[PDB]
Amino acid sequence: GGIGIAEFLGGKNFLITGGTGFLAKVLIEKILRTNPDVGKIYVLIKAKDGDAALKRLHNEVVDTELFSRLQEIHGKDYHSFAARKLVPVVGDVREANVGIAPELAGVIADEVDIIVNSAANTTFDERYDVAMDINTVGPFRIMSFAQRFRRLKLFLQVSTAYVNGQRQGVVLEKPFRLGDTIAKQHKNTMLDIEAEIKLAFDHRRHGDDSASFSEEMKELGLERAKLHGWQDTYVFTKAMGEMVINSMRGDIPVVTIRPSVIESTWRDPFPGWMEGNRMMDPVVLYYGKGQLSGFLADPEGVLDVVPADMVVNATLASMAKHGRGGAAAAAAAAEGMHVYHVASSTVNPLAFGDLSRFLFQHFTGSPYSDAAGRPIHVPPMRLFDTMEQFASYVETDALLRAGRLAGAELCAKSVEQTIYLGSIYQPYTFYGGRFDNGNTEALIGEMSEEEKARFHFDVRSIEWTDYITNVHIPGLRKHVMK
Ligand SMILES: NC(=O)c1ccc[n+]([C@@H]2O[C@H](COP(=O)([O-])OP(=O)(O)OC[C@H]3O[C@@H](n4cnc5c(N)ncnc54)[C@H](OP(=O)(O)O)[C@@H]3O)[C@@H](O)[C@H]2O)c1
Repeated sequence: GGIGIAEFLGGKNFLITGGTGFLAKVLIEKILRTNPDVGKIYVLIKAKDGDAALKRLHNEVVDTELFSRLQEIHGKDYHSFAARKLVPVVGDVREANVGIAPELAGVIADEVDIIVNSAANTTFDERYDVAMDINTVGPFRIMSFAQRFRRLKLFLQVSTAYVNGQRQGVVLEKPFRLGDTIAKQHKNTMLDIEAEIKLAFDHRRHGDDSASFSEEMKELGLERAKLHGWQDTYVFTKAMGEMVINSMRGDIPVVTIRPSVIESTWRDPFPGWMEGNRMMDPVVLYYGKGQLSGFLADPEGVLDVVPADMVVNATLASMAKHGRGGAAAAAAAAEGMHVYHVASSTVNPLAFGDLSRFLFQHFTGSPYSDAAGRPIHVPPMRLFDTMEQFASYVETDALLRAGRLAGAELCAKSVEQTIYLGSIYQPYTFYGGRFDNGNTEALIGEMSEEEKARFHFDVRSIEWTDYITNVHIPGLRKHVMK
């Protein structure tokens, strides 16, 4: 019985856009190791040229600790197997046929059965031109190219659940179509891609590289994201891309996976894998060492975190379920985007309160030895309800300015940043969201208990008390070794 995940990647070939990608890469590992009769992964990669991109493929994928298990099942074969299976494709989603040289571009659009598109710019306050170009006009470029594909069986788009924007309360898995805004001061009522496309980059002094003008564009992006009802320039474009992919898939059958807040693999290759210092981490990181006695955060409120581990297995379940093209399925009408919320905030929510606890409890028992290898002073995270009671903590500038008391106002451009730091995380620390986990639950209920073994994405089995203190922040601290 079940849903067939293993069997499926039978001999199938992928185009995939996450090159140094945190998430995409874990996916690649998983596929090779799950079934080494995949048809090949093509792996688009940014690069000066294509031997300069074999380098990227080696230094950041094959010669990484993530792949160790594989490097073990293959003997002296692996390095062969890796070459037989990972085709570097020098490429850029910012330009047409995602920047692939043509002779190859076509070789690809002939062989490939599944396109996974995790590529993205994930800077929050990113300038408009950039975010729009990668996050919202790129997905065009791919989908566009996707249409010239010969036997493309499924197109899998990776966008956030933070895509759901300013939606408060429980939020169901439903798609965005090309007109939609999330507005239910400043407000607009319909979303003119055209109009956005033109403010973001029309002329743009293609040659003006004033970090002034570069600000004007960072600022502008936020203005709009917040006009139409998204928090920031990323979640905006990330949604607009969903809108593009909705408008442009035709006969093709996409899945839309919405993972919220990826974190360290919860057990599959091995628990404890991470890349990158993006959002939660750089605070967990800061508070490991100096400068965060307290953060600005409703401590009854939730952070929707998922293990990277479980994102990937949801990803692979949908692939096996929805891109098993058929005939009476292709001869029958176009279906809808398959949206999957792969998320915790409706089932096993982790509260900023238990979070601040586990930060303390993990930095106490085995803290961060500093520059002189002399271990840290870390108490319990102090969480504030207000920019009042958070800014009431410049009681540190002076207080933390105790290193000077031996014998017998002070300047604080240091609080001005720990304040900004928290100003900026505000919208996420006070997120009204809660991400209904529903379709994605029914996907499990479809699997054989045999499959629930290999490909766990029961968000429910997470013991937050454990996975944060013991699995994530370790595996985090380890990666940011460099
Ligand atoms: N952080 C999270 O937990 C989180 C949040 C929710 C959902 N997601 C979404 O899932 C995806 C996973 O990304 P990630 O965070 O795992 O890794 P990441 O490092 O944030 O993703 C960046 C990836 O996109 C590639 N990329 C950037 N610009 C490109 C371009 N012009 N052309 C082609 N590729 C380009 C990068 O290439 P380079 O190799 O040069 O970087 C890299 O492979 C994203 O869409 C993200 O928004 C993840």
